[PDB]
Amino acid sequence: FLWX
Amino acid sequence: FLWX
Amino acid sequence: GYDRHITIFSPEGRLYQVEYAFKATNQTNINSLAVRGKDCTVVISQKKVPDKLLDPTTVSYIFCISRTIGMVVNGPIPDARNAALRAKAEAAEFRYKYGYDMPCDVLAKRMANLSQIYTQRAYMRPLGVILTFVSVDEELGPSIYKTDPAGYYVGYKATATGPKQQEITTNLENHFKKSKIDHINEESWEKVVEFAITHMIDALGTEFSKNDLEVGVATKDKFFTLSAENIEERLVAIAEQ
Amino acid sequence: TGYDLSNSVFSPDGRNFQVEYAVKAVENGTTSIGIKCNDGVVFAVEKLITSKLLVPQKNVKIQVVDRHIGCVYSGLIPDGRHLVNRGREEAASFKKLYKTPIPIPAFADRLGQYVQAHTLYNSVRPFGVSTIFGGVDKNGAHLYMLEPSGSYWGYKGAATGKGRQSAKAELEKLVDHHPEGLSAREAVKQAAKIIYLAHEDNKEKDFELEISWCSLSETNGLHKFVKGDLLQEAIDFAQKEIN
Amino acid sequence: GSRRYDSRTTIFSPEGRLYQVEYALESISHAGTAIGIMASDGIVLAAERKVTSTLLEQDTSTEKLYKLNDKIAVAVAGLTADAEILINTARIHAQNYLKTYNEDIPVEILVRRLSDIKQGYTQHGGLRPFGVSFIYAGYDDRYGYQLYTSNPSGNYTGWKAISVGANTSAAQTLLQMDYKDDMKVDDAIELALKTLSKTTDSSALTYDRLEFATIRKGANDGEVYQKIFKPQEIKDILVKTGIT
Amino acid sequence: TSIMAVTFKDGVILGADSRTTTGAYIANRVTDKLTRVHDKIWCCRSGSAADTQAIADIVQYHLELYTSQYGTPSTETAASVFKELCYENKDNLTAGIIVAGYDDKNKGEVYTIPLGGSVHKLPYAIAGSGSTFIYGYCDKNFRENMSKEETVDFIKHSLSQAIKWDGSSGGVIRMVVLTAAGVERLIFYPDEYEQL
Amino acid sequence: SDPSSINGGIVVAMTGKDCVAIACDLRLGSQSLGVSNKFEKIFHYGHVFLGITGLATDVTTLNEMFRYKTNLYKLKEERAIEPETFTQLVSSSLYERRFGPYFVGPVVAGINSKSGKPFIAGFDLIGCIDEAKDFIVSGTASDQLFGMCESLYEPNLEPEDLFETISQALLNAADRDALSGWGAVVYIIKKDEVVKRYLKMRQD
Amino acid sequence: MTDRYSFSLTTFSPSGKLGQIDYALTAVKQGVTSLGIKATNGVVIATEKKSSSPLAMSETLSKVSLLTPDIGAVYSGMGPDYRVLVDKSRKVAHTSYKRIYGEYPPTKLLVSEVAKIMQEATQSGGVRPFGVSLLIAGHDEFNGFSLYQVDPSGSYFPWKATAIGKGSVAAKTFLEKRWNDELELEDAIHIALLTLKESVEGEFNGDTIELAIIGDENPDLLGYTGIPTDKGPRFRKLTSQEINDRLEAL
Amino acid sequence: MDIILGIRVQDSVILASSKAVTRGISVLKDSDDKTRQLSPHTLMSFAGEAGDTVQFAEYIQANIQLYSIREDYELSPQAVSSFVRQELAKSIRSRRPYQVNVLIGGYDKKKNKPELYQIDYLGTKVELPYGAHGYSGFYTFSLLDHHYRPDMTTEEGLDLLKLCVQELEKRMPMDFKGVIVKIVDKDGIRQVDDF
Amino acid sequence: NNYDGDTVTFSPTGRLFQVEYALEAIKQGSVTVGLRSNTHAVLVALKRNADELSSYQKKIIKCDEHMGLSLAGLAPDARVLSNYLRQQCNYSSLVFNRKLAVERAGHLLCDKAQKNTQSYGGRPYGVGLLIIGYDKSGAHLLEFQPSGNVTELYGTAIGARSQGAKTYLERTLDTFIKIDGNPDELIKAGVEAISQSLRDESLTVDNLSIAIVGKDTPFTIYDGEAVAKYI
Amino acid sequence: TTIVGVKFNNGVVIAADTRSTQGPIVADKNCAKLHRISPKIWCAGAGTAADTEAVTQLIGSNIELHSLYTSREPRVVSALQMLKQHLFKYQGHIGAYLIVAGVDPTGSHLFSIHAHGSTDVGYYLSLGSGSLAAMAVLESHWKQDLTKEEAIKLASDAIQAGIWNDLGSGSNVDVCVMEIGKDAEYLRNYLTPNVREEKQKSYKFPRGTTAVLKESIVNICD
Ligand SMILES: [Cl-]
Ligand SMILES: [Mg+2]
Ligand SMILES: [Mg+2]
Ligand SMILES: [Mg+2]
Ligand SMILES: [Mg+2]
Repeated sequence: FLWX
Repeated sequence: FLWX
Repeated sequence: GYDRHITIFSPEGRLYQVEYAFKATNQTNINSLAVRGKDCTVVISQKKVPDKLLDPTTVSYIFCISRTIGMVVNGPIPDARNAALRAKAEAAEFRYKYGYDMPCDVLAKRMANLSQIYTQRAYMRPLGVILTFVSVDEELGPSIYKTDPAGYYVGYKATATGPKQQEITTNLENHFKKSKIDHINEESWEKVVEFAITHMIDALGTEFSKNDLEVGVATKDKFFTLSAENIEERLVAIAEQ
Repeated sequence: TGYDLSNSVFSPDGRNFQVEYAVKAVENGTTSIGIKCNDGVVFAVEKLITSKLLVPQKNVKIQVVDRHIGCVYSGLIPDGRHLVNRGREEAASFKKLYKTPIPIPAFADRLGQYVQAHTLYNSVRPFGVSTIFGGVDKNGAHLYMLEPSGSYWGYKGAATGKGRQSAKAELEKLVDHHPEGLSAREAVKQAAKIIYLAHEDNKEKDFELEISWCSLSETNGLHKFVKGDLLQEAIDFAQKEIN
Repeated sequence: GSRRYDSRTTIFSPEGRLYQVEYALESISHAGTAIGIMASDGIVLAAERKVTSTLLEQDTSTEKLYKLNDKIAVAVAGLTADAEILINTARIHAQNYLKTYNEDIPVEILVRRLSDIKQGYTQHGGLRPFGVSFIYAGYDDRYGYQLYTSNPSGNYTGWKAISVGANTSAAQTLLQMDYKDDMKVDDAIELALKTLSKTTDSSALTYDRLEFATIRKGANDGEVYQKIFKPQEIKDILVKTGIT
Repeated sequence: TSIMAVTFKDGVILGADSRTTTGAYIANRVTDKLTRVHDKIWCCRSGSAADTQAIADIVQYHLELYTSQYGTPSTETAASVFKELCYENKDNLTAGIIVAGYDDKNKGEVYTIPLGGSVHKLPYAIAGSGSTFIYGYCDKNFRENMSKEETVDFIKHSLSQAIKWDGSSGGVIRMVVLTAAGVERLIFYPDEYEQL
Repeated sequence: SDPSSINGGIVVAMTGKDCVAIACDLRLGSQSLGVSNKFEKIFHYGHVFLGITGLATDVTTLNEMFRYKTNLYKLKEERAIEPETFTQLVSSSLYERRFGPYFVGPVVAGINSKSGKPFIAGFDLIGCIDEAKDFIVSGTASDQLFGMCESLYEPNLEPEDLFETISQALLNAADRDALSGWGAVVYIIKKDEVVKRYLKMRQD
Repeated sequence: MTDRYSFSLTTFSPSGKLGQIDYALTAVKQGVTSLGIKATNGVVIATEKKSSSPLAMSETLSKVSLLTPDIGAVYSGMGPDYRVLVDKSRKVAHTSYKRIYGEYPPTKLLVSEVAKIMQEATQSGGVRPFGVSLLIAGHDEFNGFSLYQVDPSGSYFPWKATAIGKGSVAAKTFLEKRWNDELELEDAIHIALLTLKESVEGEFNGDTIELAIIGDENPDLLGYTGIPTDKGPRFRKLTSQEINDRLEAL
Repeated sequence: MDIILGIRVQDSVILASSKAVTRGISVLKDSDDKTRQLSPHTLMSFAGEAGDTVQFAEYIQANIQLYSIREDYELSPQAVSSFVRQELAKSIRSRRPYQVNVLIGGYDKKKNKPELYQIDYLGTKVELPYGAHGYSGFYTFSLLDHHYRPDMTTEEGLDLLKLCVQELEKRMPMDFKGVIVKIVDKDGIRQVDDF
Repeated sequence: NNYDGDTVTFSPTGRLFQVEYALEAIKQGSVTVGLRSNTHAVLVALKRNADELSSYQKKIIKCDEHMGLSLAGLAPDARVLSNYLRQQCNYSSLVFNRKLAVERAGHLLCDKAQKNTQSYGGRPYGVGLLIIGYDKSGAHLLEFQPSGNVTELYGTAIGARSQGAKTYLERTLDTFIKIDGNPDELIKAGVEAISQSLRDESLTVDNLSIAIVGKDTPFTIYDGEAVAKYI
Repeated sequence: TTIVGVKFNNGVVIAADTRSTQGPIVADKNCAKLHRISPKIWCAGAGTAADTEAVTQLIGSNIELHSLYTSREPRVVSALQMLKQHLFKYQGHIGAYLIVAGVDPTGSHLFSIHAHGSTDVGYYLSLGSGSLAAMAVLESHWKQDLTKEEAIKLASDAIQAGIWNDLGSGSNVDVCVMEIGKDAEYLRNYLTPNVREEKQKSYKFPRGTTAVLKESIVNICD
């Protein structure tokens, strides 16, 4: 799960 | 299950 | 004889509704022509505006399908616009799903497969149109691929469509016998357009004003149509030679 | 033969006889015209007064789509209403997604593709109407005429119905005599005259004139009906020209 | 609309016959003859291939005789393509029954369900019936050896010996003449070939134009074996009986 | 994430950091968070990378199909398509998008679409976790009708502070300039912006 | 309420010189309660052997399912399915139920009739293939079996020696698990003969 | 609207003929000649490339199509019908086999799946039969090399050698004289070119002839190395040059 | 519902089923028959969730009765058990599974052998010489392990069953109001009226 | 001839014969008259009986408190269309707390009738309707035809010998339009109108059916002894 | 699991470890985590082993059909787009974390895909439990304009970092090199630095050690  |  | 009303085989193994759809092709009485340069593909079509009340800018049988692909239609405008909208939808979806611009020959095959279904399924009539697709494919280079109501399609060195197609075809055949090559050996698209118009004038035996022609040009990474002034500039060049 | 008994069947000519038969229903209908002007379009229609019992000004034939498009049609009136209902759904879904009101060319193809769809199957009947429509968008004024086949083009002037040849002849003269352009208020008066001249081909019953217009200067780019003083001024202009 | 082009495949004649069933049976009557003969100790399935060509691959071919499960086989007469649709359905129906009851499907139950599918195409759906007649040869522990036939009508009946396809009239007279109840498999093999030999439209009956199969209890102790005869095995059985 | 779009005299400029984090681990330190939906309509992505990518991909598809039929879409039209996806799927999306585009009629325009799926047209917009730290700075320093060099400095100084205080933001400062001239990509490295 | 450890049981497969062995316990219980001492977990479809541990209703269901599928395979292909192919069929079938799976630990064993190569494979519950030269283990005493196999096993054992190794591997693993044991079965599989032996083990 | 044609367009006539199948076979008869010859160590399938126009590029139109790495197909009759059958044939080889067994289907079973599609067009509502006969050449480990014909009815037969379309009657008679059970693949290619010359009228060269083989594995055509079991496709389309080489020693 | 036992002997299968139907702190009935005859030589006892038990039993009974009429033939006990197991195996992955556990006692007329099948609500089938469901097993299995012999008569089987019921009445917490006993043999199904 | 098999087929002259045959069913139907002033709108219907033992087919249907129609042709089709109007009138009330405009009522009937004339399988409605109502723009009278054509009129008549009443109303137009705040006098003008369409038969007590709607009058139907006043 | 991708001047290289685990137990001591989407497009997978295998084979099958339909060699961006649209549809319920690499007419490409359907671009990437050990090595030694032999060394070194330092990774190093204008070379067990030492003892039992109750011949034939 990647965030920005 | 199997994990790699 | 209801074998002539729907797309089922006649005793002699023919589909009459496909054959009659082909005759609907020439109902507009317009001749198209496509040729390939080194860097470009040029398509030209006759533009006949008989009614004086018509807005001539809105009278067009050339369509911008994608940024790269252009399409000219020989047949009635309703079926032409039917085919154009579907081709645009198919080219947009292809890019979304597969992450690269739909090739000219792949779109042609897709539209041909759709045309084939109308010849096998009874409830759908064939479209009375011949679709000429043009682009500068990033793999195959300058490309001409043509579709008909039968669901047939093939690539072309050059091609012509309409009532006086045979005269234009033999005119182009004779040139490629002489030149001994698969294309117009020319640097600029401007001169490939001049070639296309010159050889249509010779075949049809008629002269053209700026409002008698409609020109589409495919280069790398864009296809665009020429305005009346773009064509007029081009006609002046031919005349002065 | 029997090629004309079913819709979407090609004759050996390459023709769809059922569409050509639908055109006969259009030719039978009352006269309707469209005039493109400087900064907009003007629509006018002939309303045959069958009886004294018809309430004047209360059988409106011209229909609005969104707020900026006008539609008028000749032939089977219900078929026209069905086409406008579709147009209103197309214009609503366009505005919903793209925010901007639907451009006239975009709108024209939405009707075009729909009418064309009714020539693809033997389970549906072609539309028994030629539809004259248009309005004002970001790119300026557009006038269109749509036929049972799904064929449509942009027009300087458009006419359909029983008095189409009379109206076309009168439209061609305006195009020749005003190359720089016709003003919105002028087009309204000319529209009145052309309906009165086209009424000669339908002169048994006397009629009721109905005019509408979209103009960037006069109606602020919105579709409005011509009523009251401006309507009576246009009727008087037309009455003077026939005499 | 589309009403104009509807054949109406599922209607009665004024006489009370189903046109499309009658015409499908007329179709099957031109197909290669298939014979089934049931003996006390096995069943024979014989079938004549439709006018063979000399360049047809004979050994890796299956036109007439198909296997439904280890205990049931069918002989086909009519459209091969139509038959293969019904065979794949039958094969699945057999495995569905085995999965549910942990027992091999009784022959009649499989035949009824396949016949019920054909019946459907004659009563509803507005489609053409399957141009196929079957001879079912099978064994189960209830009735033992069983021969059945089904036809496009979806009607099925049981037999001691039966023919389908071409020259059934002539074939059924010859079987009715020489059949008896205490017959052995080896005798039934001979009858089957002698019948085809006389009813054939060909000049002489040869190994390359025949498909042949037996369902015996000729395995080792109280178990059934299916034998789909190889080209060389048909050539041997044709010499042994003295037809060539 | 730290993203912003600023309108100026000649058009609009998009700015973003390059850091993508899962927990406290930097998964990608050279992320391109400025994405093309049309030739001169771009967007800034903050929130779920998966969600913002999926949305951006669909919009690019819609505007390509729009262009085929009705020619070049307005920046407002692009923002409307973004809003439609974000609003109608608000229950399954974590996406804060800034839409920025250059028309020739309308010039530079900036639309911000927060979590709700609401649309807000602004002279400039800031978004992402890093934005909280530069509300004060950006409000005090932003002027309308700035020059290109002024707007590049304003974005560089702003994102420099956002990056300094936000752990979630860092790496290089990417910028995309939208003017009549065309599309220009700019990059600025830590060794420059850190010591501003 | 852990589906994989309600009924209990184990399967182990090993490779030898031109032979394979597959073995399983016979226990079926309901947690603490032992119910059946005859519940075999090894089935065969032609010359391909399948052992299944886990929830017993799924062991039964999958056996009935693969019998169904191998029967249709044989009718259409006109030949018996091979171990490598069957392995792929098991994997396809299990992953078909990816978001509602069969609570099983299957183990394929057999000799390819064409190449004569010994083959064994294991699967997870979602259908991931675990191919191995040496041995595959499955069930409630998988840890124990892994420990026994990894120490006892050596390559290229003769059928009679391989029998002793797999038997001692299963027995000693089963005796350290509460939910496994209550009898055992060992299949010794050569190219064209298969011996099935019932082991004597402690009945607690 | 909607497909109101939910009834068969192919029905039995009083004579027992299925009209639309008979007429579909008539359309195949009109089609250009294609043939197939089975050798001991391979199969050859060949056809004339009837060019619609000399401006057309006959390389773009492929009459001989790869279905799987070890199976090829050629036709006589209506090309468009052939094209969509190849698309459906390639997909069904995946969905109904490879995605289940992790290997490509054997020739007979893929042929059976194609036959099923063509049979359905014979019985399903509101469709005409396919106006093509296919020749499908293929290899698989357990059956070896095989050649099949598939007719509009959905019927298929295995062949040692055969021809379909225009001059099939004469071509079949020619193949009967030349075919033996000891033919090597090179001998079968030689006979295929001799047979095809009889039916072809105009130009006879590598640019007007389309010819492919099902032969040895081609590691060079695989596209990768490192997996010993993967040895590459048995289907290979002969080049315009490779055909012209064999036309000199004709 | 609670106590259902089964004992397969030489020539018959014996099913004992508790008579109590309890809801809350009230024994509503003390004469309940927790069994249905599926066919003349096949009997199924059932125990589990209220409503589900009878609804499942009667549904199976209807399907076996339908098969018997259609084929004019009685399905083997093995065949019926396989059918019942598959229905429960389907049930467990349904929206609302049947929470019913069953014993199927039958006499196979073709084999001339009694057969007892124990099937839980998951669809776990086993053939047994003796079976039980719920807490009953925890007492009866060890008792039958000891006293059971495979060649016993029906009368010996009933005495072995009395020994089980006595042990359950002694050590079980709940009053199950005795059992209804039924014998399945070559002559079909009959009920022991005095137990 | 060859072009009257279904509604989806145009004739070579551009006619829909199935729609024209549906129109014919109205002419066979019993006469009904509609007329209005500025304050009130009136329906007068000649009801038809099978014989002297039978009841008289009810011609007038209420749609809302402020709207209702009379029918001529297939009564079951009138029931379908009247039921549709009741729902549209009811939808307008519940959702918008708004009485449905008599003009919109017409537009909705038009669009419903049209869909049956362009689709395969369906058939045109075999009934004509006269819709009266009082809304926010005063009194209204509509004439519905199953072609889809809806027309707003001061007065009209449909059914057998309707031309007699329609000619009378065309003459009387100037008189009856100004009968404002007088229900009884507007009905009398309607009863005198329908009398011009009578042959051999005269208006009796169980024969005549009158309905009225107006400014301070909900849509109410008069039958039996209530209409004896107007004979 | 430890998988890396490294870009070099004329192509891309991907490497992976060979350890499969259920909890703390090692199920497969030599497992192949390198998958073929197409001949010149290779995939390395971490996360749910079944999910990475299934998603790889599905897109691989669809890419082959697409390649045949378009008469064109497949592109990495096509495999990437089809994967990320499929993974996004299932909202992360398919636990496939992939490094996609390959060569096509467009050039050489290296991407990573996460289970939720996010994609990344890079010259060097690492995924799996040993990614942090691998990425440490990549960040230390990676430079622009790597040669083939340098990229293989860097990639295998990054995997080794995982093998030794990460408990989830171990055994051997599989490598696949995709170079432009050349066939992709799959180097199965490129390094085997974890060979089991000779056992102290043979546990081969005396024949008859196991007690047997019954023997019987099984019938495998018809
Ligand atoms: Cl397609
Ligand atoms: Mg058709
Ligand atoms: Mg930071
Ligand atoms: Mg133990
Ligand atoms: Mg114990």
